Amino acid sequence: AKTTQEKFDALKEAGVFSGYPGTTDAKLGQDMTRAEFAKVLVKLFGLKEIHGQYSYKDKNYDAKNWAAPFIEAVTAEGLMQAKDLTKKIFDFNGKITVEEASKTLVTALKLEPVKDAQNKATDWAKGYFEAAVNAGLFSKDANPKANATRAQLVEAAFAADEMSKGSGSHH
Ligand SMILES: [Cl-]
Repeated sequence: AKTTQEKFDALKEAGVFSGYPGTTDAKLGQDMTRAEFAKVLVKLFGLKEIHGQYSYKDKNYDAKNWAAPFIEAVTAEGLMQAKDLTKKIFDFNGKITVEEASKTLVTALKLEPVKDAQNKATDWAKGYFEAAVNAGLFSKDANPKANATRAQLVEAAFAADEMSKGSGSHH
């Protein structure tokens, strides 16, 4: 098996991952914004960017925001949602958490959230986190509430890619 760095390099060559902002580097101990993760998902799952539509009210969520076409694509696909449903705030510069990433990936991979999940996750996420751990996307000791490291995100994305590639329909 590949190291995390090798998985990063493979996903970067494939156009799925980028360097930490302002770099081309793996920076495996750093964290990742929800905007960046939306782009990962689009690339990972072959989603279509959506230009000229804005489903959120965040300040500076507009045509000049590079991430909007990706955020809109993951929104249309049902993978990501507002952080604050009432204010329709996506929190694009907020950091993606382990449990948020788990929900995205479980949903994209059509995995069933675990009924009666018992774990550290926030209530809404227990079933998703559980399903993600059971599927090997995150280790059992990951803190669901924590910001995911780039290592964790590389390892999860790489595993989701491998799973998805087991359908003859994979892009
Ligand atoms: Cl989300």
